Amino acid sequence: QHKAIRRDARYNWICDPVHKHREARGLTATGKKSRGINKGHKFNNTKAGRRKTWKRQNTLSLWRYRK
Amino acid sequence: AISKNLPILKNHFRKHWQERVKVHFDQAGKKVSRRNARATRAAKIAPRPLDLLRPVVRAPTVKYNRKVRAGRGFTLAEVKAAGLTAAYARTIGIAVDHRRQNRNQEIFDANVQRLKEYQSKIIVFPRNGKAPEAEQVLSAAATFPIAQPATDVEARAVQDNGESAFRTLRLARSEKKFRGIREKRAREKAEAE
Amino acid sequence: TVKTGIAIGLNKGKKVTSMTPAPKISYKKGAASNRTKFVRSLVREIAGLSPYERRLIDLIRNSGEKRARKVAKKRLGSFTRAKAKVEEMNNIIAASRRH
Amino acid sequence: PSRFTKTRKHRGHVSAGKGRIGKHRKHPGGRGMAGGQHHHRINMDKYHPGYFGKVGMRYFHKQQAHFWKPVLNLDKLWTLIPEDKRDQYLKSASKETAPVIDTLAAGYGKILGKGRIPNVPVIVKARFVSKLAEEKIRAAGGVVELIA
RNA sequence: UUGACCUCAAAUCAGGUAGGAGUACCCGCUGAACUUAAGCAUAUCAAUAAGCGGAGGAAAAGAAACCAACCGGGAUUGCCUUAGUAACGGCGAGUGAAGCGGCAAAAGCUCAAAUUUGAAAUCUGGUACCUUCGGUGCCCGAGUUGUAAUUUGGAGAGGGCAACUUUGGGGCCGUUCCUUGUCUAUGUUCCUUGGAACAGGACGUCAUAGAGGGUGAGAAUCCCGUGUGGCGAGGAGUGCGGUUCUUUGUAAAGUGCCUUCGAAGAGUCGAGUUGUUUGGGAAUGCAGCUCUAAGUGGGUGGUAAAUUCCAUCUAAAGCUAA
Ligand SMILES: [Mg+2]
Ligand SMILES: [Mg+2]
Ligand SMILES: [Mg+2]
Ligand SMILES: [Mg+2]
Ligand SMILES: [Mg+2]
Ligand SMILES: [Mg+2]
Ligand SMILES: [Mg+2]
Ligand SMILES: [Mg+2]
Ligand SMILES: [Mg+2]
Ligand SMILES: [Mg+2]
Ligand SMILES: [Mg+2]
Ligand SMILES: [Mg+2]
Ligand SMILES: [Mg+2]
Ligand SMILES: [Mg+2]
Ligand SMILES: [Mg+2]
Ligand SMILES: [Mg+2]
Ligand SMILES: [Mg+2]
Ligand SMILES: [Mg+2]
Ligand SMILES: [Mg+2]
Ligand SMILES: [Mg+2]
Ligand SMILES: [Mg+2]
Ligand SMILES: [Mg+2]
Ligand SMILES: [Mg+2]
Ligand SMILES: [Mg+2]
Ligand SMILES: [Mg+2]
Ligand SMILES: [Mg+2]
Ligand SMILES: [Mg+2]
Ligand SMILES: [Mg+2]
Ligand SMILES: [Mg+2]
Ligand SMILES: [Mg+2]
Ligand SMILES: [Mg+2]
Ligand SMILES: [Mg+2]
Ligand SMILES: [Mg+2]
Ligand SMILES: [Mg+2]
Ligand SMILES: [Mg+2]
Ligand SMILES: [Mg+2]
Ligand SMILES: [Mg+2]
Ligand SMILES: [Mg+2]
Ligand SMILES: [Mg+2]
Ligand SMILES: [Mg+2]
Ligand SMILES: [Mg+2]
Ligand SMILES: [Mg+2]
Ligand SMILES: [Mg+2]
Ligand SMILES: [Mg+2]
Ligand SMILES: [Mg+2]
Ligand SMILES: [Mg+2]
Ligand SMILES: [Mg+2]
Ligand SMILES: [Mg+2]
Ligand SMILES: [Mg+2]
Ligand SMILES: [Mg+2]
Ligand SMILES: [Mg+2]
Ligand SMILES: [Mg+2]
Ligand SMILES: [Mg+2]
Ligand SMILES: [Mg+2]
Ligand SMILES: [Mg+2]
Ligand SMILES: [Mg+2]
Ligand SMILES: [Mg+2]
Ligand SMILES: [Mg+2]
Ligand SMILES: [Mg+2]
Ligand SMILES: [Mg+2]
Ligand SMILES: [Mg+2]
Ligand SMILES: [Mg+2]
Ligand SMILES: [Mg+2]
Ligand SMILES: [Mg+2]
Ligand SMILES: [Mg+2]
Ligand SMILES: [Mg+2]
Ligand SMILES: [Mg+2]
Ligand SMILES: [Mg+2]
Ligand SMILES: [Mg+2]
Ligand SMILES: [Mg+2]
Ligand SMILES: [Mg+2]
Ligand SMILES: [Mg+2]
Ligand SMILES: [Mg+2]
Ligand SMILES: [Mg+2]
Repeated sequence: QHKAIRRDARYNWICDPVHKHREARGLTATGKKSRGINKGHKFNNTKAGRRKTWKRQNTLSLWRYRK
Repeated sequence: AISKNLPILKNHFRKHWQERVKVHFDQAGKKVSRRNARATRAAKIAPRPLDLLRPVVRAPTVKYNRKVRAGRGFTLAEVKAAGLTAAYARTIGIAVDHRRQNRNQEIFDANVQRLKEYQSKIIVFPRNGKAPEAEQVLSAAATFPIAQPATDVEARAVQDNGESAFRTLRLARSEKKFRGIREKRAREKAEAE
Repeated sequence: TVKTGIAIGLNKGKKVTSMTPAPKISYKKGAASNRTKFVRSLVREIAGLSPYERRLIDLIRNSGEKRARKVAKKRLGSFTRAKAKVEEMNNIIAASRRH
Repeated sequence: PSRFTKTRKHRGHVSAGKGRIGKHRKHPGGRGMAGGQHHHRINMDKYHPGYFGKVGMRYFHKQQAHFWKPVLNLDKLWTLIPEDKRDQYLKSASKETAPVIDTLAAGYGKILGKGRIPNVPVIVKARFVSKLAEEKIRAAGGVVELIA
């Protein structure tokens, strides 16, 4: 809410309401570290979040013309 | 239970899978909306052709290295050899990939030729001027297509030197199999006296 | 280095006109850096030693290098880090005596 | 097709085709592959011999493109030449102009010798061949060229 | 005495902000058992239900400490496939990815960072006047324990010199779009039945309108609508036909050689142990405790270890539409 932060483009991204409580959702550095958010084969459970990955890999995907 | 002569099945439905059944009833609706998005985006980015120019690259993984395909972007070296800079190429419709490198002169020359063909076939509008409209063509991919390079002619002379070419595979397999043990044999012969 | 043109063997794969791309600036992060060498040598003589470094020096003097890399492999993680630390402490031993 | 099912014919008949004695229950022998070693052992050995136990050595992180080697046999091998050119290439067979067949460009990794190419010389470009494929190709007057 | 500085407080001080609701989807933590194994304890159910914390119109992820081993690809996400496969598992029941390939969409970047050192060049507030999502002046404050400019590895900076190319903004009407009003065809003609014609029969008409609904029974033609167009109204950071601030100006940004450099994230990587988790197997990830790095070196290269190479990225900081 401070205008030194609300101006100065390098930092006013923090004013976006998608950044309320980043440390409660795991969006700080230690949060993403504990969520497992890293690239590559060692992180196949956790790159897009493992509950999202689990839902993708446990969804049955049916088309109109069955495959 | 297990009963008569049937294949043993592996149907994975011992979770609550019915909470996670996606049926794609919206296939036609999402097609209508993707076409609507393409039309709306085309009208927003009038005359620009709705996709960037992509390079031709060789696909990895020896199952697929007989094919070329569209890659992500042109290679800073390819952009410089075509005669422009990367930060200006990103503004006139060329995809630039800073993280691929060239180790193939044929792929490099194909992409420099692709870039020079593109620069001859585009009309860059003046930045502040009248800029008369140049009739939007909607796709760079269908007007600079990815062509598989010709590797041989249809007919040649038979040049059989009697190498027998199955023996070539057998011998070349054997040198790889025994390279290390006989390099070590050679060095322990060298460690005599 | 140069491929042979056939599909198995030591240098298997297709013969291609090679190019040798320009060297990327990353691949140089483990750098020499005069500024950082100066900073590291100054901070080294300011901060001095660590207790396991002092145990490492007195085992190099008393027992020897092999037992020193054994206890350094225990104190650090790996044996290559143990070799690097023991070769650093040998240079400290050489510098503290010479001249 | 609900009207063609025998449920429509078992209407009026008490047990729906399941018997009055045995009297259709939930899971009378267990669920799934239960008791394949105890009460379903005869249906295992007799109709699934080899089902239980281990077989040889594990491969961690197998990529099934280290093993892409589709096999072509010489009995086909002239299908790869298109049909308009096939007739003129097998009529008046010739060295110093023999057809070049890239087998990789048609998507096979090995040539095998099933039998009897005609006696026309052919330049066969292959990643791999077998010995008898080599012998029959050279007996036709042709050559195998090794490619990668 | 007095004047600072640091740290800590107070005030119904000036301005502001948080809570709670909703919660289908989203990011986390926490977390069972019924069940299946024809018993059961590992396993499975399930990294689910319940519980708790936090968001948005999407969220998350995201421009490689990646995949690979090829003639190499190239941020992320999703679909098709990979594949019920590699692998895990009282190797029992069961579980179970990923690379490649084809598509949808596509977009790239920012700090720490350097002596501005012949300009703290930067910013909040108050006050005064205005062109009032802000600008300008002045004053107090923040700030050198570092705010601006330059630089982000793809690079880049300093110096030295042949050199050319490119100048940014602000209001009006139509127009991109949103909301909304209004206008726009043709039988209620005859006879029979009936309480009622909208029924039946006959003669017509309109149809880019014979969708639908009302009206005293099946109504294109009675009415509203429908179809096709026209005329408006009120709003949305503008693709363009004009407008104008016109010494906006030796700005700023690119591009060629030569030379010297090229800073790149620590109780972190890594290791051991414990627990959990995973398809991940002499440990896939996460966490607690203990040890604790380096600088042609750190990670990774799916069997533990020593030795020799090679290949590939550049973590321990950050943003971002579809
Ligand atoms: Mg955002
Ligand atoms: Mg973050
Ligand atoms: Mg966590
Ligand atoms: Mg997985
Ligand atoms: Mg996660
Ligand atoms: Mg989810
Ligand atoms: Mg799956
Ligand atoms: Mg379908
Ligand atoms: Mg399928
Ligand atoms: Mg039977
Ligand atoms: Mg259609
Ligand atoms: Mg849709
Ligand atoms: Mg599009
Ligand atoms: Mg290459
Ligand atoms: Mg890099
Ligand atoms: Mg002394
Ligand atoms: Mg039938
Ligand atoms: Mg009956
Ligand atoms: Mg009956
Ligand atoms: Mg009967
Ligand atoms: Mg029956
Ligand atoms: Mg009964
Ligand atoms: Mg029975
Ligand atoms: Mg029965
Ligand atoms: Mg028994
Ligand atoms: Mg078995
Ligand atoms: Mg075995
Ligand atoms: Mg094994
Ligand atoms: Mg043979
Ligand atoms: Mg107050
Ligand atoms: Mg709340
Ligand atoms: Mg949800
Ligand atoms: Mg989540
Ligand atoms: Mg249940
Ligand atoms: Mg089960
Ligand atoms: Mg049971
Ligand atoms: Mg039971
Ligand atoms: Mg049992
Ligand atoms: Mg029981
Ligand atoms: Mg589980
Ligand atoms: Mg579930
Ligand atoms: Mg819950
Ligand atoms: Mg709880
Ligand atoms: Mg909301
Ligand atoms: Mg969206
Ligand atoms: Mg986001
Ligand atoms: Mg993010
Ligand atoms: Mg990186
Ligand atoms: Mg690959
Ligand atoms: Mg590479
Ligand atoms: Mg990728
Ligand atoms: Mg899919
Ligand atoms: Mg596939
Ligand atoms: Mg399959
Ligand atoms: Mg599981
Ligand atoms: Mg793909
Ligand atoms: Mg980078
Ligand atoms: Mg009447
Ligand atoms: Mg009637
Ligand atoms: Mg009559
Ligand atoms: Mg009426
Ligand atoms: Mg009606
Ligand atoms: Mg009508
Ligand atoms: Mg109608
Ligand atoms: Mg209409
Ligand atoms: Mg610049
Ligand atoms: Mg870094
Ligand atoms: Mg530290
Ligand atoms: Mg740590
Ligand atoms: Mg847990
Ligand atoms: Mg588990
Ligand atoms: Mg573990
Ligand atoms: Mg562990
Ligand atoms: Mg391993």
